[PDB]
Parts: sequence; C-alpha cells; structure tokens
Amino acid sequence: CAWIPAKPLVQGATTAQPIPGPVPVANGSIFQSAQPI
Amino acid sequence: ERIRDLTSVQGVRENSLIGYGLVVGLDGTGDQTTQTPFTTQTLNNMLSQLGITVPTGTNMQLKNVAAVMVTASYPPFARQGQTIDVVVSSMGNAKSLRGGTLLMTPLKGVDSQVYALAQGNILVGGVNQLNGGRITNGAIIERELPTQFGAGNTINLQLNDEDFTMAQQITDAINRARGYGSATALDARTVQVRVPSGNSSQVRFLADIQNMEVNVTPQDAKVVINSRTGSVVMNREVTLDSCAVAQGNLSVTGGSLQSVRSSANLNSVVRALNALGATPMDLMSILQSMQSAGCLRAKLEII
Amino acid sequence: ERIRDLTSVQGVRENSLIGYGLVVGLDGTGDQTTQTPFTTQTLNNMLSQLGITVPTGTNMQLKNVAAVMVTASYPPFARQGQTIDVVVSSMGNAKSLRGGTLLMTPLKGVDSQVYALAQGNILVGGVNQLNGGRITNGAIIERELPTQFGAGNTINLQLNDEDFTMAQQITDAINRARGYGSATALDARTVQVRVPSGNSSQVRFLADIQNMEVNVTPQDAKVVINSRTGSVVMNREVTLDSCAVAQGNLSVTGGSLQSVRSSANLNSVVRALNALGATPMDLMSILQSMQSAGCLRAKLEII
Amino acid sequence: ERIRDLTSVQGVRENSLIGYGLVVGLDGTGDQTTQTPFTTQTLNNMLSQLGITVPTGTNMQLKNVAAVMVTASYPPFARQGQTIDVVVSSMGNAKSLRGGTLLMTPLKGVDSQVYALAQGNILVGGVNQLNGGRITNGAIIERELPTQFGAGNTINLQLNDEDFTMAQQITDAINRARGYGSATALDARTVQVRVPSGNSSQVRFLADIQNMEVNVTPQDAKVVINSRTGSVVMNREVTLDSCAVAQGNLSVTGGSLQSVRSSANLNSVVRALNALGATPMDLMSILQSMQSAGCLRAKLEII
Amino acid sequence: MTPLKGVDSQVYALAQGNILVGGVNQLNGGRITNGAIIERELPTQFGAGN
Ligand SMILES: *C(=O)CCCCCCC
Repeated sequence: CAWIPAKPLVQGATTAQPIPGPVPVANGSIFQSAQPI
Repeated sequence: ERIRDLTSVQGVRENSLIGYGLVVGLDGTGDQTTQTPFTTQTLNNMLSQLGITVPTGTNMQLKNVAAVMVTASYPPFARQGQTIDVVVSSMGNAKSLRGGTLLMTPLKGVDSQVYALAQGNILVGGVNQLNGGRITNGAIIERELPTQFGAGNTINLQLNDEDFTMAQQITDAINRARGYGSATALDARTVQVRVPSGNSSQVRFLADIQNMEVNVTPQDAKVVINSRTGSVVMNREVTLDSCAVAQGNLSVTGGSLQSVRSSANLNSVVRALNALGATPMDLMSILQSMQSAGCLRAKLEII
Repeated sequence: ERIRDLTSVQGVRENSLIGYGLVVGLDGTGDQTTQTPFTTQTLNNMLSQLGITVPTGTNMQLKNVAAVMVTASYPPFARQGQTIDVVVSSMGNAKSLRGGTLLMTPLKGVDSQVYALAQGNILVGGVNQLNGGRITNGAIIERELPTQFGAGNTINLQLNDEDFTMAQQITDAINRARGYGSATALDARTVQVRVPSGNSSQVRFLADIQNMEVNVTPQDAKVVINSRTGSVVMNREVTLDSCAVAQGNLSVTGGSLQSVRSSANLNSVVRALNALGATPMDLMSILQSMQSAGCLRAKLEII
Repeated sequence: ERIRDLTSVQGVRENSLIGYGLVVGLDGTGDQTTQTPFTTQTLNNMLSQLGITVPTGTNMQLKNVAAVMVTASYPPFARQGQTIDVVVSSMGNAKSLRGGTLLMTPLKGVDSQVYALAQGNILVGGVNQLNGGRITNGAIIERELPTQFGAGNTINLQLNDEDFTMAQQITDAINRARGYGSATALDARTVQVRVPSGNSSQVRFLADIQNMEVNVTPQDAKVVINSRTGSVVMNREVTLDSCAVAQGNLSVTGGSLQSVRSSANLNSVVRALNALGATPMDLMSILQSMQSAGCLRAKLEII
Repeated sequence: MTPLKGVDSQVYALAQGNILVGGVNQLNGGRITNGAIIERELPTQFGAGN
C-alpha cells in the first residue's frame, strides 16, 4: 500500500544549523583563529 | 635609546587593512573599461547609491576612472578619529594615476569588518612608478580594538633577533637599573618584566626601561649574498683560513692558483680577498666554494 | 605651540562628503556623450526638473558638458551656512575642465544624507592636470552633526605617533603646568585630562594646554626607502657597524670590496656611505643587504 | 577691521540660483541645432508663448542661438528690486558667446521657486574662454526670504577656521571691549554674543564688534602640496630635524647622500632645503619621504 | 594580504607590504623587509629537564 508508513532512504534531519564562532581574545590582533583541528 | 631599538612590547603590534576603490580625475590615462567590467559595474553601483539609475546593457566607455586597491597599516592603540597613511595601487590596464583623487573607500580587516575610511588626493612621484601612489593622512580610523594592556603584573619584551647572550644582557641591565628581581629571561627571544598593577604605573615603567642602554655582544659570523641584485656583505666576525683558489681568467699579479693567507680581523679578510682581483660576480662563486671546502669560517646566506 | 602639533582632541575630527554633478561652459572639451549615457540622462533629468521635457529616443550630442565627481571634507564643529572647499574630478572621456562651472550638487555622507550643497567656478592650473580642479568656498553646509563635547569631566589627547616616553612627557608637562593630578597616560597613544564640567571652561582648558611646549625625546632609528620615486631618508638616530661591501661596478678609489667604518652620529654615517660612491639606486640594495647582515642598526621601511 | 575678516554671523549666508536660458545675437557661432533638440524645442515654446505657432515636424536650423545655463548667488538680506551678477555658460556644441544677449530667464532655488529674473548683455573676455561669460547687474530679485534676525538675545559668530586659542582670543577681546559677560565660547568654531533685544540695537552691536582688532595666535605647522599645478607652500611654523637625503641625479656640490641641518625658524628651513638643489617636482617626493621618516615637523596636505 | 602556511597547512603568519626589486638584475623576484607578522606560536620543551 501507499498509506503504510515507511522510512525514507535518507533518514534523520536533512538540515544543519550554523554555530556562532568563539569570542575573540583581546590581544592586539585582528586575525582570530578558531580552534583548528 | 637602545632597548627600544632591540625589542618590541607584547601586545603592541600593527595590523593590515585592505579595500577596493575608484580613482577619478585622470587625464585620459584610466582603464580601458571594455576589458575591466568591474570598473563600470562599481561605477554603476555608486551612481545608483547616489540616486541615478543607468539602464543596463548600455554603452559606457570611460577614460578618467581607474579601479584601485588601497592598503593601510592599523597602528597600535589606534583611537577613532585619528589618521593614517594609505597606499593606492592600480589593478587593471591603467596607464597612470598622476593627478587622481581617491573616492570614499572602506578598509576591512581579515575578519571583513570596516576599520577605516579612506579618501584624498594621490601623490605620484613623477623613471618613476606611475601606477602606484601614496596618500598622507588619507584614512580615518572608525573602529577600535580591545586590548588587555594594563591588566596583570607581567609584560614581555620580545627581542628582534634570537640570542641567549643578548637576552641575558638585557635582563641583567634591567635588574641593575630597576631593582633585583625585575626581569627574567624565558628563552632566546623573550624577557619577562614584573610591573606594578595598573595602567599609568606600567607606562612609567616602560618609559623608564625603553630608554636604557645596553652593549651589544658579538653576533655570529655571517656572509650575505644577494644574487638577484648582485651584492655581498660580511659583518665584522668573518675570518679566513689559508688556502688556494683558482677561477677562470683570474691570475697572480704567477699562474692561476693564488694563495690566501689566514685572516683574524675583517681588515685582513678584505685585503686578502681584494688581492685576488675579482668582481663580486666571481666573488660569489669563490665564497661558495670556500665555504664548501672549509676556508670561510662564517655562515653563508643566499638572500 | 607644540602640543597642538603632536596630538589631536577626542571628538574633534573630519568627515568626507561625495556627490555627482555636471560642469558646463567648456570650450568643446567635454564628454563624447555617445559613450557616456549617464551624462545625457542626468542632463535630461535636470531639464525635466526645470520644466522642459525632451522626447525620449532622440539624438543628443553635447560638447560643453562633463560629468564630474565632487569631493569635500566636512570640518569639525561645522555650522550651517559656512563654506568649504571642494575638489572636482572628471569621470568619463573628457578632455579638460578649463573654464567650467559646477552646477548645483548635493554632497552626501556615508549614510546617504545631504550635508552640503556645492556650486561655483572651477580653477584649473593651466604639464598640469586638466581633468581636475578645485573650487574655493564652493560648498555651503546644510546639516550639522551632534556631539558630546562639554559633557563629562574627561577629554582624551590622542598622540599622532605611538610612544611611551612621549606620552609620559606630555603627561608630566601638563601636570607641571596645570596642577598635580590633571593628566594621566592611558597607553602609548592617549592622555586623559580632567577638565571642569561645562562648555566654556573646557575651551579655556584646551586653549591653555594646546599652546604648551614639550621637548621631543629621541625616536627610533629608521631608514625610509621609496623605491617608486627613488628616494632614501635616514633620521638622526641611525648608526653603522664596520663591515665590507661589494657591488657591481663599484670599486675602491683597490679592488671591489670596500670597507665601512663604525659610525656613532649621523655625520659619520653620511661620510662613510658617501665614501662608497654609489647612486641612491644602488644605495637601496646596499642598505637592504646591510640590514639583512647586521651592519645597519636601524629600521628599514619600504614605502 | 579684523574680526569681520575671521568670522561670519549666524543667519547671514548666501544661497545659489540656477536657470535655463537662450542667448541670441551670435555671429553664426551658436548651436548646431540638428544635435541639440532642446534648443529648437525651447525656441518653439517661446515663439508659441509670444503668439506665433510654428508647425511641427518642420525643418529648422539656426546659427545665432545658443542654449545656456545661468547661475547666480542670492545675497544675504536681499530685497526685491535689487540687482545681482550672473554667470552664463554654454551647454551644447556652441563655439562662442561673444556678442550675445541673454533673454528673459527665471532663476530657481533648490525648492524650484523663482527668486530672480535675468536678462542682459554678455561680456566675454576676448587664450580666453569663449563659451562662458558674466553679466553685471543682469538679474533682479523677485522673492524675499524670511529670517529671524533681531529676535532673541544671542547671536553666534562662526569662525572660518577651527581653533580653541583663537575662539578664546576673540571672546576675551569682546569681553575687554563690550563689558564683562558679553561673549562666551561654545566650541572651537562658535562665539555666543549677548545682544540687546530689538533690530537696531543688534545692528549697533554688530557694527561695534565687526571692526575690532585681535592678534592672531600661531597656527599649526603645515605644508601644502598641489601636485596638479606643481606648487609647494610652507607657513611660518615649519621646522626640520637633521637628516640625510638621497635622490636621483642630486649630488653634493661629495656623493649622493646630502645632509640637512636642524632648522628652528623658516629662513633656516628655506636655506637648508635650497642647499639640496632640487626642483619643486623632486621637492614633493623629498618632503613626502621626510614626513614619513620624521624629519619634517609639519602637517603635509596634498591638495 | 597573504597567509603563510606550514607543512601541516596551518596559518602561521600574514604577509603584506611593498616589494624592493634591485634594479643585469633579477626582475621577477623581490624581498620585503618586515613584511609578515607572526600569528601562531609553537610549543616547546625548553627549560624542562636537566
Ligand atoms: C492501503 O491502505 C492498502 C491497504 C490494503 C491492504 C489490505 C486490503 C484488504
């Protein structure tokens, strides 16, 4: 049937939310690098 | 006096700003806009912002306008309202920026935030460079940076050149002047100074320190060779060892194998090397071979 | 006298204004309007505003009209009705602005608000620049800016060049003149002055302060090299160390490796460097190599 | 005498007027009307207004007519019936306005209201400018502006150049002349004067004040560089610091690195700079580099 | 404005300035003095041990 609930091939949430970057440390620098892996 | 000429202070640094702008007023020595579309596009953006909408897909060929990149240096402790100097550089098929004027241009940091606004008249030297100019007091500071100067009881003097004896000399001088336990060397490039807590007391301390005088210790023997410009420089620590040298067209003033005596000071080195009668061009090759053999008791750097 | 030549006052700054305008009255040295559509379009806008509607899609080729950008500097504490000086610059394929007249033009800020209205006769020098001119008292101020001058008990004198000794000197001078606790240095670029509350008392204070005299302390040794114009400048703090130099076609007046003695003052530096017999063009390369080696005890800046 | 040469009065300002007109009587040096349609269109409008209707779509090629823009300056306190001077400028492909006559033209403000009517004979100089002229007493005032002069007990003298010492000097002079509490400085550009209420008493006050004499205090050291015309000007406050200078083709009258001594007054500066033997063209580059280094103790402005 | 990476592809310095070409000599190569500023620091075990 077409009314029986089936799960989709691509499961879970299909979107992501950007996260705010860290607060810049108050040295004399403009270049701020978030923790780099 | 001297320490201010050898070190910098931690937290007191410069940053860089860059922006895009237009230069108007040229005597027909601007871009050929049929090959630089961003020129006409940004001119249309400016006109639209001012209140004039030019129809799209129309003919437009200017001659008195050039698209430029503006670069500046954000100074330490900069306050809003002050002024800095900017450098203006052409960026497409322009002939000259002789008598141009820079229109309102925002200067961004690396985080894409506006830190200064630039506008003024360009001074081109007037051979000389035509597509590059400098504007004096051409930008005004709009944003300020936070800093943690004055917080804590420790500053760091950062040497300009690594050395252990030099760091120890600076430490000993500061301790001789400003009390027993005032300074401490961390490594070959840092001196940690204890300062009273506050903002004015630290300024008094750094004003007292920056004008002290220290005697520079002998550095490393080194020979700098700039092959691109064709220059050779040897500081006062270079020595030599006795050895023979041969090179094309060079002879004794005798065969082609010339002797070189030992040399303790620099005058002896200059004399013994001038004895060979070689241009700097050949002197480079001679010095490289001598360093490879073992005569040259120095440190060769090709810059 | 002196302090007014070293610092600025916080809140007393200049702004920039820009606008678009037309210049009429040229002797056939205006735009070729078949390639600058905005010229004819804005002329039609003006004619329509005045009461004359020219049909669209008609032939129109002018010669005595040019489209220009007008730039001006909004001064501190500007009051409506006053006058400022404007700079006029061509913006498309015009030959000259020799005897032109600038029509009514509004000058906007960065927030797109009208701050001044510009109109007058252009003065072109009359080689010289033809596509750029200046109008004296060519704009009138229409809008005023708010400000918080006179509110509070603290002003900031902002130095033009960062230095700790200089800020301390200015602070000590103000404290010696205007009482014990009148000033306080915040950093290498700011001096915080306590002033009485009000508007006239602060003017009296700043009038007393701005004419004081301070003795400038020795700055940093630096050498400025402008490669675009071909110039070299060395302030009075540069020193040298004994070392040998070689460069193409330069010789002793002796081989090609010339000596350079130690130099404490600037006269000795000038003498020892003139001894090499080099044009400034080669002097740039020599100085770069010497700074890389360690002879030049200065700070090289390529501007 | 002096104060009238330093300040303006609040509410006493000039405005600008602009209008469109026709100039007739030229010796075949008018527009080529086949490319300026607005000329023939406005001529037809005038003829129709007078009582003659020319059929449309007919051939019409004139030679003794030119279309012009008329500009004028609305003076302070202007009364209807008075006369002002106008400037007439060609606006399309005309050759000369030598012996032309300006027909009846209304001059509008920025609110598109008629403030004056212009008509007269043009005086072209007769190289000189042909497409621009001036008419003396060529316009008559038709509308008057309201004003609030004479209402209140406070006027504002607005300085022409910002300065705290200057505002304080003017305030002190007015207080020394016209009683204790007559003036008060608001900022670096305004002096608030208390005047009796009325219209004639304020005129008596401003007549007494405007002719006072004040001694101008020393201004800021500044150097003006006009690169477009090729000129350099230095006021009497510029000083110098000892430093060395090198530039292409310049030599000692000695090598290429020339010394410059310290200079306290302006005569010493002129002497030391003339010693280098440089044209103003090179003097610009030298001064820019010196200001960047630190010798020039002035304020460089590129106008 | 140019970032200078190490061998691990991390930014250690930022470079910007005016080039000084000798002005035969080399035209396609130049050197900038004090043209880069350090942005990252390296750890080290100096001072630890005997
Ligand atoms: C969808 O609802 C189809 C389900 C019918 C399956 C059973 C029919 C008797």
